[PDB]
Amino acid sequence: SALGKLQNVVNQNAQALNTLVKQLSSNFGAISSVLNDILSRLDKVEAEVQIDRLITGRLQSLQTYVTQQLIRAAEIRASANLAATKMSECVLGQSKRVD
Amino acid sequence: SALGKLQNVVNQNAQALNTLVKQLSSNFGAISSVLNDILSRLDKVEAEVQIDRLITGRLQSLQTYVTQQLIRAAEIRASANLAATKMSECVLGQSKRVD
Amino acid sequence: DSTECSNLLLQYGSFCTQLNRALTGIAVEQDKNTQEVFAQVKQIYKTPPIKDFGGFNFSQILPDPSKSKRSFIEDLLFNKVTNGLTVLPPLLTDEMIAQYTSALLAGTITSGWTFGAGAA
Amino acid sequence: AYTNSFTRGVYYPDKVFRSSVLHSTQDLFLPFFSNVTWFHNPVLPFNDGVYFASTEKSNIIRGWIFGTTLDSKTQSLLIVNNATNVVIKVCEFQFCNDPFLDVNCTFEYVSFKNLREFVFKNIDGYFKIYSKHTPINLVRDLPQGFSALEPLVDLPIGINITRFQTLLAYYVGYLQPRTFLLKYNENGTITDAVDCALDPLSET
Amino acid sequence: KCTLKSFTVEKGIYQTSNFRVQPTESIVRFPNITNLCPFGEVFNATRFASVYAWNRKRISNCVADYSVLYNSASFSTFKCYGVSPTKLNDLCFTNVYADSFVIRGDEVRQIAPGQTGKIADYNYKLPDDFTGCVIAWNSNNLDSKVGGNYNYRYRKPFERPLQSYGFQPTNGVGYQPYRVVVLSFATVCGPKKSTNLVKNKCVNFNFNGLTGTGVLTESNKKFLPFQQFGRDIADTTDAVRDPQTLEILDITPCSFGGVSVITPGTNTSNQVAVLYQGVNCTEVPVAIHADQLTPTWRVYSTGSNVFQTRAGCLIGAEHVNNSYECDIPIGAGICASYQTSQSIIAYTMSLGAENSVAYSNNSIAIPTNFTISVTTEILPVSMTKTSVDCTMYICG
Amino acid sequence: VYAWNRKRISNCVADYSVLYNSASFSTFKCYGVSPTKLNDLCFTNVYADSFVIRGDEVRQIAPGQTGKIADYNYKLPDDFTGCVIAWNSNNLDNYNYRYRLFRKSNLKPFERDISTEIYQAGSKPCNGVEGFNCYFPLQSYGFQPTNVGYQPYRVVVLSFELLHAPATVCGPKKSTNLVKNKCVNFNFNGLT
Ligand SMILES: *[C@@H]1O[C@H](CO)[C@@H](O[C@@H]2O[C@H](CO)[C@@H](O)[C@H](O)[C@H]2NC(C)=O)[C@H](O)[C@H]1NC(C)=O
Ligand SMILES: *[C@@H]1O[C@H](CO)[C@@H](O)[C@H](O)[C@H]1NC(C)=O
Ligand SMILES: *[C@@H]1O[C@H](CO)[C@@H](O)[C@H](O)[C@H]1NC(C)=O
Ligand SMILES: *[C@@H]1O[C@H](CO)[C@@H](O)[C@H](O)[C@H]1NC(C)=O
Ligand SMILES: *[C@@H]1O[C@H](CO)[C@@H](O)[C@H](O)[C@H]1NC(C)=O
Ligand SMILES: *[C@@H]1O[C@H](CO)[C@@H](O)[C@H](O)[C@H]1NC(C)=O
Ligand SMILES: *[C@@H]1O[C@H](CO)[C@@H](O)[C@H](O)[C@H]1NC(C)=O
Ligand SMILES: *[C@@H]1O[C@H](CO)[C@@H](O)[C@H](O)[C@H]1NC(C)=O
Ligand SMILES: *[C@@H]1O[C@H](CO)[C@@H](O)[C@H](O)[C@H]1NC(C)=O
Ligand SMILES: *[C@@H]1O[C@H](CO)[C@@H](O)[C@H](O)[C@H]1NC(C)=O
Ligand SMILES: *[C@@H]1O[C@H](CO)[C@@H](O)[C@H](O)[C@H]1NC(C)=O
Repeated sequence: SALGKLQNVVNQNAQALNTLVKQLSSNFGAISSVLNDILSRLDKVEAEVQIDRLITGRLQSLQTYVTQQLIRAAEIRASANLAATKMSECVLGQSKRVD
Repeated sequence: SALGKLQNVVNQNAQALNTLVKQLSSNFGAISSVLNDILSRLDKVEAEVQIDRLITGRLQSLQTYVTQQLIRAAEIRASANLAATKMSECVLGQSKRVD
Repeated sequence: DSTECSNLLLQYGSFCTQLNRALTGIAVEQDKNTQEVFAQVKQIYKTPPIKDFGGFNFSQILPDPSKSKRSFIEDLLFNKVTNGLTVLPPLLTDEMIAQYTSALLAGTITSGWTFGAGAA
Repeated sequence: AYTNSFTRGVYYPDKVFRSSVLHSTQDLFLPFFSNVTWFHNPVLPFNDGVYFASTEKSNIIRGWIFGTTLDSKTQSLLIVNNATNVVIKVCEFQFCNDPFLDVNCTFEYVSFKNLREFVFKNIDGYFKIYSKHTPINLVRDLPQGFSALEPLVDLPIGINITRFQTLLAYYVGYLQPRTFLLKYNENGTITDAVDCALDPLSET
Repeated sequence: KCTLKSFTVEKGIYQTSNFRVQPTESIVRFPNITNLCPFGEVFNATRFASVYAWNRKRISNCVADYSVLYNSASFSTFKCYGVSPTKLNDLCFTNVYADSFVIRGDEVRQIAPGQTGKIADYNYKLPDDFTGCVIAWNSNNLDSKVGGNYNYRYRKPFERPLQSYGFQPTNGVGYQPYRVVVLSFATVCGPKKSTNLVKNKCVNFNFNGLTGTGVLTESNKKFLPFQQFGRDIADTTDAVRDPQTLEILDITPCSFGGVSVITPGTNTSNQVAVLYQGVNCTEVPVAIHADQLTPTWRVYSTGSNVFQTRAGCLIGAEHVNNSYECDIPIGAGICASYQTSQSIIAYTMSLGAENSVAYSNNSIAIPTNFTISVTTEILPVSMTKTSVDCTMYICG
Repeated sequence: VYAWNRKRISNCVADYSVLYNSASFSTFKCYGVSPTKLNDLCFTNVYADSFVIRGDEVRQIAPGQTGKIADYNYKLPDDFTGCVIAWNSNNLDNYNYRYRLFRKSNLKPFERDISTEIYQAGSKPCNGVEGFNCYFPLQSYGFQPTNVGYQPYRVVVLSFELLHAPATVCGPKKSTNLVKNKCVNFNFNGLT
């Protein structure tokens, strides 16, 4: 429980990747989430109409992941700037800044 | 090569706008990506089905840009707050904060 | 790798590229952060064989060849934290990070703040 | 009269090896700590699907009859163990309700100290059987503990079922659509489960 | 140059493409073929009932070897009203109804589908549009006794008209009565194909209708006897039981990863080096254009210089035992640079000069001089201010 | 259906309203364009494809359709821009109207094929002569007044070309003076 901040970075990265993989199995309103079913069970126009739902859902799922990682990266950068400042003032010096 | 931070800011704004323009060439699953083709080739009831694909794709293209600009603006603000702090502490004073 | 799907994916243009461009900016930044924090010091200082630091005992925090270069406490810390998709290695390995924490620490013990302001 | 189910009646939901993992699934399951009817034969509704058990070491309980009428007109399951084999048929005769001694068929198939337990369900035109056999000490209520029933049989027979009866100590409970969390061990057996609806802690 | 949409490239490492090991062959495994359809006994039988009362049967999910009816040219006749016998052996009967006797009179060919006549409408029924094919055997071999159709009444296939019949006992299946093994549409389905099994090679596969691509391997995973395949934490299938010999395979995804081009600026040289991210060099000489096509590209695949690194297989750069500041980054302490007669080298980066401070319990160092130093620092402060009319952008 | 005839159409004014308003036609389905709009457009070429079939087969004349006509006689490309037109022609009913019953594989979009080889559905290598489940591949509709899905129907398919090539077949619209420097609405060759 002392290292909760570092363990949370590990957990958030794993949770995000695991969710991005689980969204492969969702229908998004399509006839199946396994792509060979849609290709093999239907005539060409019906297959193309069904596949565009899976493309839309997976593409929206991937933009959701990348946007979440962009916001999470900005939080980690704000902490890396604090750690670089702490090392410069506290290790390489003796700060008089209270707390 | 010293000014790589400032020339990067100019480059990012240019690539974002050029990407936002280039997505006007994309079909998004409509019979054409040029809106006057649809309006000249098809009668009113048939045309709406095509136009709503382009509206959906162009709107998602623009939401993607505005979201990344909101995140990019927050990164520049964190730099502007630091530059304002460096001017108050380094220029208007003398700073004992190591490095 | 379905062909019919991979043709339909072209209808959307630059989306499956600005995703890679965004993630690449994040990936490079993680190597920058690690360098901003640890690479303060210009030379790899190391401690003398003697340990006459006036009665203070740094043996828990200094490097140990029995412990990679990691200190005793760094070995606690490294034990207490535990597709189409790919994970990429960092630019600096844990053995390089451990040489920077060693250099910072060995400078600090032997030379005060002076290794930041000039030569140690 | 009634007795408690405790945590009996879990079964392997699919033919899949999951190992050292917790899996969440929705199926027709017997709800945890629900009541179960007890009997020492009567004719019973099948509902959505049946959990059945009996204290046995003797083959007094020769098997079961299932159907809509379960008699005299229409294709109906007869399931029997006659010691020569387990035997299955889908016939429509007005045959005897107790054809054993003083103790159309378009598909056909052949293959106390203890308790025998069974699950019967009928989905997408397939009739499915899961089961177990175990030693016991308590006989007048189901023994408190855990055991996952495993698939025997999975038949394409397409017959409707709403009613069934035992061919002459035995217990009946009914499956319901519920979500369960299943603990698969390193050797791919289910070893514990949580009924997610049961109480706020199970839901958590 | 195409990746960057420009004819000039500045110094750097650029991801240009994805490497992906291709499936080398296709493999199929299904359970041993058994419980074949019994109706071939009707084709082999020496007699049948007349078209007024043709006997009938049903399939019971049995194995319909319908391709054997394509070999049924020993029949005196044949007829069709749908797909070929090879297509029937590649499919299944949606209805079980099957033959047990003969057609006769004007309807004599109704042992097979596509027939016409009175008996072919009911008591020896064989529709003009029934979805299949059949052979027919004449009264001279299988369709009737020595009385022919003249002993009786006539006009699924070869199964259940009132007129007095007259088709000859000695004739072929057009002039005589005719009977055979036959049916018309889960009721009875074609035989399951299979191949031999391969390990430690990237393949396309089918096991019991589980389909995918992977390197199949032997494994110690302890499936229960009723279990047929196994799943990952993210539910992906990753182990299977071979249905023909019940061992447990472990399925590995065939290797893939980004391809990155290390380059100096195009002012300095047109020479480059190539990194296959996370790949092991033995698993290259495989897949895409970079191995397949030209000396100039396969120089960066199949020889020249090849060097495994913790980041991936690196090709076209020379490994060096010195260490330097990092020019172009690669990963895991490796960097690359263009050097002098000239080539790209790859090396472990150097953190800085080694130093031991001359510490002792009574020594101090004091500076006797100084230098004033003027240093530059640069910060961005503002973006380009923008406005977008979304009605004009979206609707033009 | 196997000798289906293509005529190129070029260098003219056209009026598709004459076609669309004709009581003769039992179907007039158009793809990639609406029949009302054709008189506003201009095309780089037009091609008319024509044949006779049994009336039930008309429904196979579409992009992405399937069946014997599409497999073995005449198939539209998946992005076909054009119109499909058909009508009953009972006055023609007659056994001359050949179609293809089997082929070694399905034919390509706008492909045509004269081949007459004996195909084999039975196991025998019949090598150019008929026998047990092996057959000559061109056979004909029995068109008679006694036939509705078996009746003779005449067919025309208009294929339209919308290339960067010059304007070549135009609807009945009239040109006007080439104004400059003013803000104008405009239409050149259907580019509005
Ligand atoms: C510095 O402190 C360490 C402990 O923090 C001392 O080493 C331990 O000494 C005790 C008693 O001799 C042993 O039980 C431990 O096993 C030692 N630990 C190790 C890792 O050796 C060390 O002797 C002290 N040195 C000085 C000079 O004070
Ligand atoms: C259900 O269980 C309770 C005890 O939990 C018991 O008192 C009650 O009689 C049972 N009711 C029925 C309908 O089985
Ligand atoms: C018991 O089953 C066998 C087949 O398993 C069968 O031959 C036998 O006739 C049956 N006997 C009775 C009395 O059910
Ligand atoms: C078959 O069906 C009839 C009623 O149509 C029924 O009397 C008879 O018992 C059934 N036969 C069998 C073998 O179940
Ligand atoms: C089976 O039951 C369903 C309603 O549950 C009904 O629609 C169907 O006709 C029944 N079939 C038979 C053969 O009884
Ligand atoms: C698991 O299987 C191994 C053999 O593979 C066996 O030794 C062990 O006892 C089993 N453990 C359990 C809990 O089933
Ligand atoms: C190439 O050299 C010219 C001067 O000759 C310089 O302006 C240009 O920036 C250089 N390009 C690169 C990619 O280094
Ligand atoms: C399949 O058949 C072969 C012999 O043809 C035999 O060696 C193999 O063990 C059989 N496998 C099963 C699972 O029956
Ligand atoms: C994969 O790389 C390791 C070293 O990282 C090596 O031992 C192994 O032999 C390589 N595999 C192959 C197939 O060459
Ligand atoms: C580089 O070092 C390796 C051992 O790490 C040695 O085998 C090799 O000969 C050295 N090469 C050169 C050019 O010194
Ligand atoms: C101090 O340094 C300057 C150069 O920075 C030199 O000119 C001067 O002579 C030095 N003075 C002494 C006393 O070393």
